[PDB]
Amino acid sequence: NPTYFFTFGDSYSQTGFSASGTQPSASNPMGNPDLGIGTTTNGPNWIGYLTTTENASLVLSYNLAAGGATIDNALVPAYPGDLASQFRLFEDVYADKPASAPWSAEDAVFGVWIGINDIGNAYYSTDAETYTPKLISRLESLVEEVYKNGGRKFLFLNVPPTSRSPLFLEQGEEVVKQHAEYLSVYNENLEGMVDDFTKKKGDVTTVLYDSWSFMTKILDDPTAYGFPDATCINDDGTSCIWWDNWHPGMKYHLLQAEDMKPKLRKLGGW
Repeated sequence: NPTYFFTFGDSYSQTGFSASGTQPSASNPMGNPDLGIGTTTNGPNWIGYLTTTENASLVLSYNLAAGGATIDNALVPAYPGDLASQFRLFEDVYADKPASAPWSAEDAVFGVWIGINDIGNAYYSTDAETYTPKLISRLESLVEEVYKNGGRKFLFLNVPPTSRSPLFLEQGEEVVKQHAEYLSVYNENLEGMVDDFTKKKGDVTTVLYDSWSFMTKILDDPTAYGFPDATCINDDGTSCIWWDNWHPGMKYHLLQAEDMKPKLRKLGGW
C-alpha cells in the first residue's frame, strides 16, 4: 500500500526525473535517476530523504520539479519548465491514474515548493502587497487542477531565506533586506491561501511546512548543527550549509527532512 508522492518545484527540489525514464516501484522508489543523482546538493535532496530515509512505509516519488522554475511565465517569467508546465506534465501523464501510478485520494500526496525564483526576480520591480496575491492566486488555481483530478492531501513548503545566500549577501545588506521583506509578504499570503483552501474544501489534509524558520535557525546558530559558519561554500554538500553560492547541501536537506518527518505523519507516508 504505497503513498504516491508527486512533487513540483524548482532547483531546491529537482532530481532529473523523466516521465519516460524508469518509473517508481517498491524496489526503486525514485524511479529515475538513481537516488542521490540530479540534485543541487551533492547527494539526496529533501525529497530523496523523505522517500527513502524518513519514510514510515513505501513512498513512490514522481518528482516533476525543474531548475529555474517560476509559478507561471505569464506572471514572473524565467525558464520553460515553470510550475504551470509541471502541472501540465502531471495532467498529461499521471492525472488519470494509469497502471504505472494508480493513485487515489487516500494515498496520493502532492508537494509543492515554489517561489524562490518569483521573489528572486520580482522583489525590486513589483509591489509585494498587491503583486504577491496574483502569484499566490495562480498557485491556487494550479492546485485546483489536481483537486479536480481527485487529489486531497497537500504539502506546501514556504520560501526559505535565500536573502542570506552568499549570492545575495554580496549585493549588500539593504538589498538583502529589500528581498527579505518582499519574501515575508509572499510567505504570509501563501499561509493565508493554504488556510483558506483547507477551510473551503473541507475534505483535504494539508501541511504548510515552515522551511523559512528552520533554515533561519541554522543560519543564526550554524555550529549547533555542525556547520562552521553560515556563509562558507563546499561542494561536498556536508562541510558547509551551502553546496554552491545559493543552494544548500545534502546535510542541510537531511536536517530539513528530519525536521519535516513528524509534521508529515498526517499525510500517510511518515
